[PDB]
Amino acid sequence: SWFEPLVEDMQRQWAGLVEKVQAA
Repeated sequence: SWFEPLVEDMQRQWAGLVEKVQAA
């Protein structure tokens, strides 16, 4: 329900993490 916009900021930093792990 909530955290509508908080998710998007989570995408900024956490998506950078997603690339690091995918590669190894």
